[PDB]
Amino acid sequence: VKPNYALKFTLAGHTKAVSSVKFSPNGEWLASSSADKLIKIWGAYDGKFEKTISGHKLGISDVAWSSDSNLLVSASDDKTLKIWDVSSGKCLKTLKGHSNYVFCCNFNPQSNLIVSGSFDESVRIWDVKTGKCLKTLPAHSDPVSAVHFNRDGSLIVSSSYDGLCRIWDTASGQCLKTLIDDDNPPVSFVKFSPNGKYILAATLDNTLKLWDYSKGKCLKTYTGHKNEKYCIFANFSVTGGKWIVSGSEDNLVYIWNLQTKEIVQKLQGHTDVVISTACHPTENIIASAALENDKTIKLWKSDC
Ligand SMILES: CN1CCN(c2ccc([N+](=O)[O-])cc2Nc2nccc3ccccc23)CC1
Ligand SMILES: O=C(O)c1c(O)c(NS(=O)(=O)c2cc(Br)ccc2O)cc(C2CC2)c1F
Repeated sequence: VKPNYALKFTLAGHTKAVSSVKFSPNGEWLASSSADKLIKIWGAYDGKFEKTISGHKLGISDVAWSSDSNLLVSASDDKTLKIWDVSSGKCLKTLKGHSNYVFCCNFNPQSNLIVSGSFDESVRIWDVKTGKCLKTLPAHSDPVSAVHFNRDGSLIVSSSYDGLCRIWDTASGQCLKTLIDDDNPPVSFVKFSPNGKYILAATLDNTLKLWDYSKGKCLKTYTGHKNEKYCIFANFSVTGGKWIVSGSEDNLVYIWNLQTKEIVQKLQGHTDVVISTACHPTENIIASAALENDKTIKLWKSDC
């Protein structure tokens, strides 16, 4: 019926705003990125600091894991993405091509491709092995806030301040669908649902929406949080009860019932905007991260 997330660890170390936290697919690690130009690795279960990964010349907006939990990609204000070997901390490739800040990144399930989105209004598809750009998609007419592959990597979804969500065919780069609302507020986050059927989209009018993309119909709306300024990540919680999880500009983590849309928990503790949340792949564990009045990551655990 309702979760009971309680605070287990506060992870200190970043010296500026923390922008993104991600659990490794095998559940072992949490990776964090920050405006301090650093990536940090932490134990997912004991919160123990593991290592700092350094090399970007400016701040980092996003990080993402390969499917074997061995590689990381990061997206930076220095206009590059970097591919990292987590075990060695070494930069394997620097992905060059974007003409402005890179805001978002993800591997496909095979992890032979990386997708990125940028202030430069493009979505790029990269070959992991060579580090070369395979395709540049003229995806949007304002900064791209999020990019995500579906279950098998055959589709990409992108979101933008231009107010649009777009679905792309990975192999051809052609646009398969454009989702439009009405009053087109900036779309600040998007991701495919666990079953690949739906898309979860945030707009900067304090609203999360679950869309059936093949029918182009909104199925659920989640409200009550604050989101009018920052691109705040959202998640599906798949380990216990079926929840939607998001940060909020009132410094709280919000948790909603997937089907009824009622708020079932609000997690208090952070002292700045909670810009990023992540849900552990097997354990009812949430990671949250906040902006520069806070600079910490928090790990929470629920019985359901
Ligand atoms: C995981 N997310 C984090 C937010 N990302 C993002 C998206 C659009 C814009 N944009 O359009 O400006 C900026 C950012 N980055 C940051 N936004 C706010 C505060 C930040 C603080 C430090 C580093 C990056 C920050 C996308 C991926
Ligand atoms: O009762 C359900 O199992 C169910 C459902 O599984 C999906 N699929 S999902 O991909 O959003 C999803 C979300 C989560 Br959290 C976990 C798994 C998952 O598969 C959607 C809906 C309603 C909202 C439309 C459901 F009621």
